[PDB]
Amino acid sequence: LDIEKLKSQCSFTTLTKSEVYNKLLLLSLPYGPTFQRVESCSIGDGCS
Amino acid sequence: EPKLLSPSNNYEKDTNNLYLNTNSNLDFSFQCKEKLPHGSVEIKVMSTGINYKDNLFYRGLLPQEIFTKGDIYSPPFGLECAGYITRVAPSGVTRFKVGDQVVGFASHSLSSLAITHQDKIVLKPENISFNEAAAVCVVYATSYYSIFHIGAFMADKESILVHSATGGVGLATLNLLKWKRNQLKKHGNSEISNDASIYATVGSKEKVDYLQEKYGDLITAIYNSRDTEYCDEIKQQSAQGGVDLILNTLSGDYLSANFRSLSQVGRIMDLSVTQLVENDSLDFSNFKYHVTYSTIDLERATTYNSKIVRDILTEVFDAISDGSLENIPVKVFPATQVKTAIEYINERVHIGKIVVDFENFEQDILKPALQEKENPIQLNKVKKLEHTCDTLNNTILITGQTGIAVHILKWIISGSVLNSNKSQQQVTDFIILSRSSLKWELENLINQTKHKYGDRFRFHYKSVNIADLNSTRTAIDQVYSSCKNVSPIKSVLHFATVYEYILPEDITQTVIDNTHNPKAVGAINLHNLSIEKDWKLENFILFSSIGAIIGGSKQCAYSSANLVLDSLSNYRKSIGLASTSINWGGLDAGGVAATDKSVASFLEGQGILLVSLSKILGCLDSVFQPSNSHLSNFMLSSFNIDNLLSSAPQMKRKMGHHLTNYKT
Amino acid sequence: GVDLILNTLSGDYLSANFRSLSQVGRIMDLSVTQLVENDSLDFSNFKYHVTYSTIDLERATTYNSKIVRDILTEVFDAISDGSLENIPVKVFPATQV
Amino acid sequence: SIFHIGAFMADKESILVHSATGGVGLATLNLLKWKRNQLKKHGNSEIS
Amino acid sequence: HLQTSITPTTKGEFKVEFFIKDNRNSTKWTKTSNGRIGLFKHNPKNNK
Amino acid sequence: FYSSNVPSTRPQFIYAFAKFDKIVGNSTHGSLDIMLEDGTLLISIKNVK
Repeated sequence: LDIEKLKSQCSFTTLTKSEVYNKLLLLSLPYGPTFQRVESCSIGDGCS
Repeated sequence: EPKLLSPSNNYEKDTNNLYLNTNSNLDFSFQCKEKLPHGSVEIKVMSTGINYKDNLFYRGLLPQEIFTKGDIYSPPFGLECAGYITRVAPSGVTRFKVGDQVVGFASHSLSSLAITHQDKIVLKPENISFNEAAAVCVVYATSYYSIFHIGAFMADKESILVHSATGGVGLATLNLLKWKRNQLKKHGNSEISNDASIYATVGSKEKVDYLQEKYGDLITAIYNSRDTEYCDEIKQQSAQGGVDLILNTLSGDYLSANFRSLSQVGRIMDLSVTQLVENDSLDFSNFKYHVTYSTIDLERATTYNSKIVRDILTEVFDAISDGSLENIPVKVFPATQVKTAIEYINERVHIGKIVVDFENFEQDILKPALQEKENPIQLNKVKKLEHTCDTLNNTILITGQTGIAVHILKWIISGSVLNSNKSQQQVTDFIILSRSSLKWELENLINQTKHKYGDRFRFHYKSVNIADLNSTRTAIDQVYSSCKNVSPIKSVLHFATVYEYILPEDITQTVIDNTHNPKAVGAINLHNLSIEKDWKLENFILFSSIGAIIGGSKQCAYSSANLVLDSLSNYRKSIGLASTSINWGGLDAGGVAATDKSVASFLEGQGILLVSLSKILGCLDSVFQPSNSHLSNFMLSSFNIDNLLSSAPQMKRKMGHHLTNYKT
Repeated sequence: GVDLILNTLSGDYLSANFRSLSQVGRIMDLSVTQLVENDSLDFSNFKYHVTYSTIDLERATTYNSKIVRDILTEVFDAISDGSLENIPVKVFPATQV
Repeated sequence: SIFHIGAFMADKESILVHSATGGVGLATLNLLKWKRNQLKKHGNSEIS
Repeated sequence: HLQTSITPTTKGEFKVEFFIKDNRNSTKWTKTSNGRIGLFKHNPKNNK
Repeated sequence: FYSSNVPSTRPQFIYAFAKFDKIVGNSTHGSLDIMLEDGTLLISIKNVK
């Protein structure tokens, strides 16, 4: 699968680890460090 | 004071724009007239049938994946419609004109109005009652589909076993078979060989009696549906060692006997939900010879074949005229017995399709509600389909960039894009100032609106500390220096807020400064800016909290700053250039109270409860009206006054009258 | 998806054929992997409107010579003007059985 | 197996024939072509 | 070592498959018989 | 699971891409595909409820 065109597709913004996991905590999904893996999450228009 | 904030244009009070509808308890609430999709027709319901699915919805016995209109909380009660045509689609409809009498499929048709595409309704012939019309569509349609189309059934050379014949579908099936046999008889094809028989099963002795006395010649034999030896018995009686088609309605167990009760050319039609239990299987062993196992659920007739409905209706009243065909027993119910009928279908001691009638709807239901919701203290709950930011025409400014801000901006933009039916109320430019550098949420909102609406809006986020009027003025003048198309600033909202927990032993001057420079000093500097720039601000909103009213816990400076916001808003109210400050509580979504539930439990220990975003946006919509701008600053929260007074001594006299129970 | 499949492959491909159906899909089988008993499908594939029918030539051997009559008459009629054919007929002598 | 069991319609539906080069498959394709032409000639030329 | 397995299949229905081996040593079973049964109460009013 | 694409050496990072589909009731349908650094496809899930 073409990485570059999907990166262009899903590049509304960019999120570090802490922001993503706080947002997930908003979904009542606490997580320990051992399950903290997402590093950088660039969101799009429903395509991430 | 519930009637304090006067209603806004987003209300819906035009009685013509209204139409009743059944809620989850079949009581009638109000909705707005819908925006007609292309090729869709709106029908005034005179008669509506009832199915098993309606009873199931009454108790919410299905998962959400089967709902097509609404969900479990707003089920699509009703499935047929029979009434006059009110409004055609703006384009794409030629089969209908406003006023015609039509019958057919329409989701959630237990209301006075029903919108549906034209490919689901046909011209109801004008010599049959609407009561029959609402009791003819689903049953005869499903029968004619699952028999004469999928099976390619032949009413002269094959035999059919219809399970639970006394069900509406079963009776429609038997009537269809009788009509088809007579039709073949008249056209020189009178040969109906005895290898073409009709067996039917029912659940009780009374049903046996009714079928025996009505269709005596047509039915060959009848067996109980609660037992399975009918499987063996059919092969015993049959000269061909089985039947050639089954209209299965029973659940689970009986399927594996139905398979065995088939001749070598057997076929099966299912009307059940026992298939949806995943990882649960039939077996290939049943599939040795020619078999055809087809599941049925009414969506093909809702997309492809109104022709079946047209033909069954025309030939049904034609064949009733001379008389060899009937219409299943139509039991009528008044518009007020909707709950009664919905419970009544469960009894199964009836026979035929249950239909409600809506010719008394106007007097027995509608006008009482008309005379009731006119209640002035009743803040009408009817929501229109759009927002309209009346006070926001040219430009707005936002302090702070995270949390509650983004939901408000989303709502404002969604309202503004629909507000394009006026020549001036087109929001042109948002200006965002935040002490911190750009955050992910605001940027996400910015680029979402960009990608969605083009260059219709333009955001100018200049990050700069707000504690110096000079720096803020520089930021604004640089905004007007970046693009020469920025409209004059019309409004400003103070959402900026820093959170600091400070116990009453470490309160240093720096704590007060760090709390008040973003809230109070910032508000005063913005007020001075509006003073200098000659800003006729219809919307100068300050976001205070309940700390300034009842007092917070080890958060002195925040509460004090909120009280400064209150005093400043009152001062602006007195000297002209009106404003408004609101002392909210916690936030149910988008905050620390929304991310950690321990602080939520602590705060609910004081009686305060978090307010849903819907009420928050309602209050913002109300205050965004020029009529309400003259009202004083007010506090908006949901309090448990009992616990609140048990925790707060001073408020016993100030808010003691808010109790509902006075403890003795 | 598609609206009908004339399955001829064996076993495995059936479970993908089921997924390759639109909501009004149907399937016709010409195979004998069906006869292996206690080996089964799942009702999961039967969520929406589907029709799984097995075929073996005994109905036409009892009921419908009409299909044969119509296909023959219209096949040589439509070959006459020419928009229809007859599949490549490879002939063999009686000695090459 | 096409025009009777499925009640196929050569103008509104799509069909996937496995192993077309088999005799049954080629008969199927020839049948579909003939049916399409027959519908075309009788004022039902609409084959979406 | 003969072992019968009972698999829940549908409402009432069940699947039965057998295996054998040599006890102290064999990890290899080979299915010998299988079938399906159904737990449906019969109708004893056609009897005797 | 395209195991024929699993590499012989552990990469420091693996990519992912998830396209939201729709919400019915209180249930959300998404889709998720896990990809290697240079685009090699590893796992493809076409429906998550």
